[PDB]
Amino acid sequence: MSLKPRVVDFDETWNKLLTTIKAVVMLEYVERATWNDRFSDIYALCVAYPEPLGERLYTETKIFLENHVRHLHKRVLESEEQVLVMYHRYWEEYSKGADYMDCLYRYLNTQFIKKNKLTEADLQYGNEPLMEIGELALDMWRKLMVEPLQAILIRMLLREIKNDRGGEDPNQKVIHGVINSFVHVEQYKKKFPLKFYQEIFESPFLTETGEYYKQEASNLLQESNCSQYMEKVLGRLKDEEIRCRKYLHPSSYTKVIHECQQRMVADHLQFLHAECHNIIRQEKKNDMANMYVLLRAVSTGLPHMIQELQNHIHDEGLRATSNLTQENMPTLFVESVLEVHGKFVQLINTVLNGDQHFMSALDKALTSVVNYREPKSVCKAPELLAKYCDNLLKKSAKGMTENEVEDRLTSFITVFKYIDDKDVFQKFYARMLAKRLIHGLSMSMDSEEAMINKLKQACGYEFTSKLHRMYTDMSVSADLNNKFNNFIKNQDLGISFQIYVLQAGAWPLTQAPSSTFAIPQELEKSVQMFELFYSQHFSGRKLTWLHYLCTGEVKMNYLGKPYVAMVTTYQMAVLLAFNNSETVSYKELQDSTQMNEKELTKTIKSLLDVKMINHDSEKEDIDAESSFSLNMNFSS
Amino acid sequence: MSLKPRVVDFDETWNKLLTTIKAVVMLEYVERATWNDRFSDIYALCVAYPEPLGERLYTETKIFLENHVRHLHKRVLESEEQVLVMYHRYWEEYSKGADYMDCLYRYLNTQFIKKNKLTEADLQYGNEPLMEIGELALDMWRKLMVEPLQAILIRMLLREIKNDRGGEDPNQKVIHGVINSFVHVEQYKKKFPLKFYQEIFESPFLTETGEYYKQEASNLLQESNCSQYMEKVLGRLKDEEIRCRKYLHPSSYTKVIHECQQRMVADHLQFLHAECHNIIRQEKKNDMANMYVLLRAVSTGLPHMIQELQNHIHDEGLRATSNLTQENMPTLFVESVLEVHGKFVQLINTVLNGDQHFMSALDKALTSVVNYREPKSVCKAPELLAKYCDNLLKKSAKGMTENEVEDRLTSFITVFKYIDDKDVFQKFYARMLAKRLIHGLSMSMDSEEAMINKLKQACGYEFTSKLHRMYTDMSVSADLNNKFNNFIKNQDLGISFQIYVLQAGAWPLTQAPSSTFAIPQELEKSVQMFELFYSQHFSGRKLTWLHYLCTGEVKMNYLGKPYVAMVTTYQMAVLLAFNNSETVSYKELQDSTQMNEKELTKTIKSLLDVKMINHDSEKEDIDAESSFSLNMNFSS
Amino acid sequence: MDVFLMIRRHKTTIFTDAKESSTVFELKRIVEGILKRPPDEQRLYKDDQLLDDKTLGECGFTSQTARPQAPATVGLAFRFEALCIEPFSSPP
Amino acid sequence: MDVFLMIRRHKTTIFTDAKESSTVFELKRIVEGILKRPPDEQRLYKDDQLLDDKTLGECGFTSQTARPQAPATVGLAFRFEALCIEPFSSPP
Amino acid sequence: VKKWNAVALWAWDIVVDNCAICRNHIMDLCIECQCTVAWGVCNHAFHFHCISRWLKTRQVCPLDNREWEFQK
Amino acid sequence: VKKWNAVALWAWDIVVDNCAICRNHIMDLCICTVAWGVCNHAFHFHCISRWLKTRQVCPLDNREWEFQKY
Amino acid sequence: MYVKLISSDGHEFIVKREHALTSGTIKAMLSGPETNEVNFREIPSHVLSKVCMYFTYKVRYTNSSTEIPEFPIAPEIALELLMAANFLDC
Amino acid sequence: MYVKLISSDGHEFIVKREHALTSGTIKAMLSGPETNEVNFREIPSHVLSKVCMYFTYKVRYTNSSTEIPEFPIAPEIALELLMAANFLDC
Ligand SMILES: [Zn+2]
Ligand SMILES: [Zn+2]
Ligand SMILES: [Zn+2]
Ligand SMILES: [Zn+2]
Ligand SMILES: [Zn+2]
Ligand SMILES: [Zn+2]
Repeated sequence: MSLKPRVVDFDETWNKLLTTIKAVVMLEYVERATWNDRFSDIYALCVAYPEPLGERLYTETKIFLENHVRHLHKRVLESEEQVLVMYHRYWEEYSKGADYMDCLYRYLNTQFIKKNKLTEADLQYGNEPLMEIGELALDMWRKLMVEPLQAILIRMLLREIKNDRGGEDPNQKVIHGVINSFVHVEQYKKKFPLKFYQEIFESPFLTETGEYYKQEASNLLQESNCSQYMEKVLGRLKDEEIRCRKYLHPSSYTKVIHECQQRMVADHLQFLHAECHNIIRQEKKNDMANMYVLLRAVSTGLPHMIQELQNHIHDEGLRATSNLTQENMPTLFVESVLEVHGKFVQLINTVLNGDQHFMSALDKALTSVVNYREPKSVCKAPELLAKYCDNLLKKSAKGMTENEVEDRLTSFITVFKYIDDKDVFQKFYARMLAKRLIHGLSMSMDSEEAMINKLKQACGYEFTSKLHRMYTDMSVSADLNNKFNNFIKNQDLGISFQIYVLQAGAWPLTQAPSSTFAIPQELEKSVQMFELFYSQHFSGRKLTWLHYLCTGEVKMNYLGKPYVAMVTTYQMAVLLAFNNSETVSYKELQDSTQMNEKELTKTIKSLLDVKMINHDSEKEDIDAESSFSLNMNFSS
Repeated sequence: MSLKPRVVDFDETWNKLLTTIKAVVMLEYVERATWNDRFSDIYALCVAYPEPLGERLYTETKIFLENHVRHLHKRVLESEEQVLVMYHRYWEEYSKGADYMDCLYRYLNTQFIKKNKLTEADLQYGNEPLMEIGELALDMWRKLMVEPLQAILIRMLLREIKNDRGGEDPNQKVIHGVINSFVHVEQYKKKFPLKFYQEIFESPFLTETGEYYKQEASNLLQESNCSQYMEKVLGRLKDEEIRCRKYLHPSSYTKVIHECQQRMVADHLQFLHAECHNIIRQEKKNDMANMYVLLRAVSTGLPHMIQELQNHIHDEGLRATSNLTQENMPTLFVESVLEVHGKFVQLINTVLNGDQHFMSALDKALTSVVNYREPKSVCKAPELLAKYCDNLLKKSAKGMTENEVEDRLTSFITVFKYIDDKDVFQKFYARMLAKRLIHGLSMSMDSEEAMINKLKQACGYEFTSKLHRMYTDMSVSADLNNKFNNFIKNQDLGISFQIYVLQAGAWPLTQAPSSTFAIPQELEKSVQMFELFYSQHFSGRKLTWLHYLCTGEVKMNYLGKPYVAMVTTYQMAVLLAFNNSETVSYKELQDSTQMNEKELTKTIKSLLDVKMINHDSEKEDIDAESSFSLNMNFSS
Repeated sequence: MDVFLMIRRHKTTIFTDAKESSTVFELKRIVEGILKRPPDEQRLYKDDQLLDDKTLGECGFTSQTARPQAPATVGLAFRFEALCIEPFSSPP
Repeated sequence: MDVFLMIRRHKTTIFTDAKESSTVFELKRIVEGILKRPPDEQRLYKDDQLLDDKTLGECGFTSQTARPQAPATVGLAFRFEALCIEPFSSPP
Repeated sequence: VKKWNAVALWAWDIVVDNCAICRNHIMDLCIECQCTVAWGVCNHAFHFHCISRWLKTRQVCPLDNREWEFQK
Repeated sequence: VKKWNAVALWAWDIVVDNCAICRNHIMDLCICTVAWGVCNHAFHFHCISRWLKTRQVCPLDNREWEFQKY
Repeated sequence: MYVKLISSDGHEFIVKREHALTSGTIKAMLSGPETNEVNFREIPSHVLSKVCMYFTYKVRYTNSSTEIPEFPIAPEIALELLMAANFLDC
Repeated sequence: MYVKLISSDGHEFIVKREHALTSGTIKAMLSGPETNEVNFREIPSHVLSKVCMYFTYKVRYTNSSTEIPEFPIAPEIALELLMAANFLDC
């Protein structure tokens, strides 16, 4: 015989198929040759020549399955307190059997059911519609196993889960298989594959979980402090996570944990905020480590405690930055903040998992701390911060290592970001730097250049524009003084002369000379030589001397010993009037120097204070008629 | 009988005192009354009327002590392999006895020895001198216990220590007591209290320690990889720390550990930095955690591996910042660095104990990464960074939460510091910001103001001087437009008019058109009204109108439907030229507009492109004779 | 090159693919792998020509002559029994 | 106020500081603290005046009359026998 | 005609009527033509003829005292 | 006379020669000292004072005016 | 490694597993609850053999970059081939 | 809390520990190898008593903010007091 359609006896072949499927559902041994023969018979009946009896086969299979499932329901109802395990066994048998008939009835589904099955669109916009035999089996199982016994099975599952929560572990295998069965029964439904599971089990389970964990939270709160209660909370969270991963479907996991966070933690947000006021003050290294994760789970837990940390650091930094000694305030002020900042940084990353908000909350207070105007001086913080630079930039005798300066400078930058009016710092730094270079007080240009580059990287080229030209100005100036000397060689000053050319756009020396100084003849020749020279190599320019800042060394031979002391330009002009006359009146000095009374007297006062001259008038106050005599008996 | 000095029999009282001290050294029971009587006997002997017998007493005591110590030496020499325990026991016995006689001879020591003891200066710069009975006993013990048996006792102590290193624990009590005794014997010496201990024991012990540890290093290196060997090194270090605290005097602790670090770790620096090349690439979360501490102990270990981390992050950040899509490059480029920076920060702080150098070394590479000019465009990195600000500051339909932007903006500041030419960013930021405000593209000024304040805090007032004036300019400008309208009420424009009074300094609109545009009459009334009004409240001020940027809406009534389209001021006059004549020649437009042909052609091209007009010349190129006709059939 | 061969002995038939450079030994190893018969008992007959226990290309089995739709033809005999092949069923 | 007092019984003498407001029973539980004898047996005599178990200020013991360089005078007796106190040794 | 918006820069007449090199009004001809405005990336405006002559003597901005670069 | 060091500011004569506001020497002569502020802009102290009495903003960069140095 | 197929006339055809896996119906029979032998009562020797060559052709030319040649179908056996294909889900 | 001292004539004087701790020799005798009773066969009753009052005066007026009054010393007993102080190293 061949595959041609023919008239086949429905009854005999149907009985053979019934015997075969009855063996299959019980997973009994079946002959492979009998397997193939059943396939052949199924195909023959599907294409039965008088009429395709595939609908009749479907009806007969549905009826037999209904009888079998009703018998299974009776058997389940017979068992008491054993319902879960033996139902799990029946499901395990029946799922495999259903797959076996799905393979058995593949021809019926493909050729008959599929060609007649209602589309999903019709059902969505809409006799039981035809479904595949596997879908039929699962649907009728859910109808006749899950629906009739649903209350009992849910109750038993909840009881077992609660027993596990009490430490009494039931069989994970049976309950997990039953849950997976609940997932499995509607797996053929394309839309909402977890709808039935959520409807019949997940919602009541979540409700009971919330109730039980609310009671547990009440019990633990009544029996423990904040720290013990929160540790128990963490333990319960991890234990319920393990429980869910053991039993429940994965999709519900995040739900259940959320529920355990809600009824059992968020219901007492006020309790969490009540004891954190002191937990951070005590600096409990391990408590905030677990206190952080709990507030992250709840929506509003973190922000309130975040601010409380800001209040603590605000006061903590203030105490470390309030009792500064008025003598060594700058160097210690930088160190005081640095350790306060350095300690909390390691605290946040380690204890608080390196939360970005806490790092942000840290700078919210440190900026308020560094920029605070604690001393009576108004906004002295950038000023005192500035003076720290000189301590690390001034060439001191046996000065500490420049490399050991470098890392200190890097640590200094951290405080630099916290300053409010960073521009004001620049102005203070510039003039303070101006003194350091004009006298060579800086140990090296390179050390200063590191600050220049770092500041430019810190606040752009424009913020360091004056400083960069400032640093550059003297670096080239060394060659200019040398190159000027070559001009004398190329072409007699009589004195040792040095000069710095200053770029007027950057040097903070806006004090224009109000009084017209009279350059001494001994200095006038050098002035003439340089000004003529400057135009030679640098034309189209204008020069302007600030004599009062010019410095020079003066050697007198009138004393018993040659004494050399550094003096200013105004100081030299006054003393040069004594190289011809041992006594000079005030008016003669005024005529010779053309100085104003205020500064000339101040200049004269310095000489009298050092006893370079002797005031010939009995009054301690100097007038226009004051006469001054040289100090022929001065000794040092 | 009283305390008056008298002639006392030296022999009988000396024998009684000898019996008493013999009981004392053996810690035998002594009657308290006998103790007091021996005190009186000592006092009488010291003040013996014929001659002070204190010198005779001191000699007798020294002789008896010498005999006792020699007997003790004989007893110790009798013991073999038991020398340590029984010598130790004798040490406590003899030390307690020595303290007892020290209390016993208090009067003799004060009156005779102390009054005749050589001063420390005399000993330093200048018969055995007089010593305290305790000092005498300890010195002679060192002379006759420690010195004769020193080699044997050192050898036994080293053997026991090695046995403990081998896991065979000897008695802590005996050997620890002997070690402490080594300090104890010279504890009376004011100068160098640890000299003898270091000389006889600490140096040979350290020598053996280094040799044993160098051998231990060799064995473990030959038997383990880098990770296993370094873990064993950490174990040995902690074990030796425990050992030293258990046995040795505390002062030597830091020494021994140092030795254990020198011979066992640094002896193969080439090896420590050999395998670190891949340990960091693999990102061994735990290996570098213990690899960091080992290099901290050695002087030069850290810097080499620090740089290797910089190389790794340099490449790691580059890969995450090289394959950026040309479409969404700006938003993702900022994001790409963030996790690259964010992950390593948590890595450095947690794994590497939050070392400051590594955090510094991190920024050494990220700055080199962000500022890198990967695209073909030169230095496009700050420019593309600017566009990210627009993405977070452009009001989009259903725009995402501004509060969430604030968090993004804070994260944005982190990469901002890494830019080198931050000034160039400002220039590009301004023009991009110029578009947003002039069209209201920003969500609100408050959102923009956050950037302004943050930038000023980031780089000072001067770097944000223009931008702050930018932001303020329009904020006041809202009232000016409103207040101008009140003037019309106070005193007919016919059109809806708005105006912004831009400030010449901050606004980057340097281009003032040479083309003397002719304001349309419909606009000529309004400009007259405002200019007169502006001087009314704001006299002394010059106004200059950039018409090309002014925006206007024109309603065309000639078409079949009322159409509203927004076009420029240059586009105002063109359509106005068609409200009287449906066809206008090029010269008429040029005469009316009075503005340059180059932009006129561009202006005309735009209108033709949107089919506003119809070009009446067949040439696609517009010439000076090109006539144009209105588009009466235009539709949108 | 891949060559598709159907080996037939009586009603038994085995379909396989091998290399054109493969010899009788490889297909014989297939015979011990499935049917477990020693190679000496195995005898190959390409039509009536006994094949030397020689590559398939040498025997005349090529990709053109051995295709998935037109597999090559050869008969298998076992111990010496004469080759016996039962003809297939006749289509109507 | 602190008052320094010496108590005597035959050759036994005890020195102690107390409060001026402290009573005789204070000086008595001093006696049980030192030598464990019941207070009823203990009786204190300021000179020849027996003192009722009455503050030291009421008894006449003040800071001026009870000093570290000059403690006050009082005797002790037990059960009730006559007061017997042996005078100190005579300095030369 | 339906609606119009106006934008106009604001500056004081007396404060900015001069160029550093010649002091002739920037909107007027330079002294030599008596001629467009040349802009530096330093936001300093000078006559194109004036700046070109200054650049020949040295490549710097006169007010800035820093290297010149033509913004526009 | 033993030694001397000299310091002198450098500026171009052509770039600045006159008070920008007033055509007159900046040395106490208006149509009057050299006023100074953080803007580093110098004009006759007479003109600067009257401007400040009128407007509290810098004439050139237009910000609040505070004196720098003298 | 292989599977043997017996036709209606008892002929034995041994093929690889993936050949059986190509047909869904044969997958079902091999999934039936030791040589894996499958009989075909309605299929004779020649039809099953040409179906085996159909499996070979399919597995060779599916996902094959070379041009897929036409598979011959004899008209006298086309009806049996197609009914067998419908039987075997292929 | 108290210690008893017996003079050469057998008189008993009881004072607290801290009173006796002032004297270096007493510290030694109490440090010697239950009532802590020590006899002073070279010191009579009155001398030891006045040594007790000296202890009380010292412990009262050491580190005392109030003015320290003079301690009376009888000339007929001054030599014995001073030699007893040398014996007690106080
Ligand atoms: Zn010019
Ligand atoms: Zn010109
Ligand atoms: Zn400039
Ligand atoms: Zn002026
Ligand atoms: Zn004036
Ligand atoms: Zn200004």
